[PDB]
Amino acid sequence: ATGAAGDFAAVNASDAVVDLVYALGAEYRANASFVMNSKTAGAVRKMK
Amino acid sequence: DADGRFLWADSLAAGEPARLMGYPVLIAEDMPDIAANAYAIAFGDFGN
Repeated sequence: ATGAAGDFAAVNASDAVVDLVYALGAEYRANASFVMNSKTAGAVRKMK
Repeated sequence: DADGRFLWADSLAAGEPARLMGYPVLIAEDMPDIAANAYAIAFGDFGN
């Protein structure tokens, strides 16, 4: 889960993306990848 | 840091520096996670 129910976490976003990376397990991170749509990568890129 | 950017693995691209303050990192999935009185990180020379 991220936090707030509408969008990324309000206080510290990009914390919900990094624990996603570390929730998957070590053997599957050798070749893993994110899957988003265009407008979600926009919401990720707006994180400042 | 205080500015809100990452200390370890400077940017949101290219994570896992493979050095925690100059020393290797072993991701042993059997240590406790962050609890109230947990010991989640152990640093030491386990060769001795």
